[PDB]
Amino acid sequence: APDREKALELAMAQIDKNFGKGSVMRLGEEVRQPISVIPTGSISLDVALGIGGLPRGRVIEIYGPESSGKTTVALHAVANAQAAGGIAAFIDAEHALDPEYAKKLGVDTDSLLVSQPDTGEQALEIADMLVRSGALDIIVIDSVAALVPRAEIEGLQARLMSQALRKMTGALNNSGTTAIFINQTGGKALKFYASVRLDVRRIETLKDGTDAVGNRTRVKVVKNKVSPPFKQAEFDILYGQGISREGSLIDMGVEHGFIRKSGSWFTYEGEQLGQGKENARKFLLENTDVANEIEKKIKEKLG
Ligand SMILES: Nc1ncnc2c1ncn2[C@@H]1O[C@H](COP(=O)(O)OP(=O)(O)O)[C@@H](O)[C@H]1O
Repeated sequence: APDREKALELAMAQIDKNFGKGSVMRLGEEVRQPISVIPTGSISLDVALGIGGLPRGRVIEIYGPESSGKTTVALHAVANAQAAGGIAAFIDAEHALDPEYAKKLGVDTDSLLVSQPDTGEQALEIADMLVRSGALDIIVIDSVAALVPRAEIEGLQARLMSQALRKMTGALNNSGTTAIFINQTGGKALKFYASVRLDVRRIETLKDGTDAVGNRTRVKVVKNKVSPPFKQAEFDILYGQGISREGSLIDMGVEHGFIRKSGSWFTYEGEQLGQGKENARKFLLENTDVANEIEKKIKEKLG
């Protein structure tokens, strides 16, 4: 009975040694637990990431059809690792950032390092030597696609990446700076260097009695080298306001039973919150105490 597995692990064990950590996993393991991670503003996605947030030191890829949430998740990423001392750098190539928004989310823009490169090449160096300073915690490159090499501006892209990614995946691992890339093209590279790959797509248009409060987004963790992959999460994005914390709690809060649905009436053990997800949201919105409790308990029911 044991000889079988008693060898799988001897093997499986040397596999890690020779190649890494998450080289060979059990989609069922609760395994590991690092003390470095950046929340993403979605408890739903954090437990989905398996480590409660984006691993620091790794390269992260977040792709999906336009207007489905990538950058929103990224700005929060920033918001967090920034509220926690470290600073973030944003290498712009799309030229479509809205600070008033990045701000609401929680970014301290006035102290955010933005760079508007000219070549896709110049961009990866500014991003390279910048990460080497060992100062940035998180850096985000907006659009793996908008990174044209000098030639085209004056095949070579997926090389530009290949090149840059090797020379850059290195430092990152020393530096400890986690890096984010937004996609929709030069793939291959990133599709491998990535330690984590999030697939973000929009599932519904959040109706709010009126016409719309936001969008229900779904993320699928297609690649996870820091824990088991394939787990997925969904959350809401309120038009110009961001990933609804609270709303993320109702859902997580009932899919774990700390919140009961007695027929559209969300109740938190005994006492009611409201009637209609958006109403209970409201309750949670203006009730931080109770809120933090669910989060707290939700957070203790998992890790
Ligand atoms: N400045 C803004 N004002 C209002 N809503 C915004 C703003 N920026 C982003 N959003 C919301 O984010 C959604 C798309 O996410 P981002 O805008 O994250 O796109 P990606 O999904 O990054 O293209 C939009 O449909 C919208 O609901």
